[PDB]
Amino acid sequence: XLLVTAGLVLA
Amino acid sequence: KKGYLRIVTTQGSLNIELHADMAPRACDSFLRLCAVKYFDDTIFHRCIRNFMIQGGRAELRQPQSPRSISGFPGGAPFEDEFDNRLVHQGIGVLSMANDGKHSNLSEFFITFKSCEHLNNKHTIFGRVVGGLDVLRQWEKLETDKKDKPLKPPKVEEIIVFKNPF
Repeated sequence: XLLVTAGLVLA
Repeated sequence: KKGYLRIVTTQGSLNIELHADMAPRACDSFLRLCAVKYFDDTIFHRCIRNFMIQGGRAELRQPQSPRSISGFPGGAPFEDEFDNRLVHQGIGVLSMANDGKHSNLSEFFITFKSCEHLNNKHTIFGRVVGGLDVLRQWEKLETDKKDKPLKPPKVEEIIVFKNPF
């Protein structure tokens, strides 16, 4: 999807 | 009480207002990191058209600290700060990247457009008040399979014009 992560980018 | 700063990159400059009034800890951390030139040579390493561009990762600095830390003594993560008047609406929202609750260090993003599913998940701590057209050019950058631009904009320096702490 549309996330703002730091290491495990998810859907 | 607001903070004011310019991020100067190899592909344009951004004028930024920090909401030190509504997100004091995130603004303070950021400015403490600006003080020791932490962001110099870091890149914008993740860029998704119609969403955001992401930066601030110490580990990806193309050169002082090799791992990501907050601006506070010890470098520990700090808690989230939300406010109903601060939403991920429109272009140029400055917000914190994380890996869940209260895991704020140094990584941040600037929105290309609304992404309000991020409200109350990410500390919004500023907005771009000048350079929206630099942002619009960044949005067009070609990126690899992992969404890293082929030519990532790299921070040359950050000029702080006002730190209220």
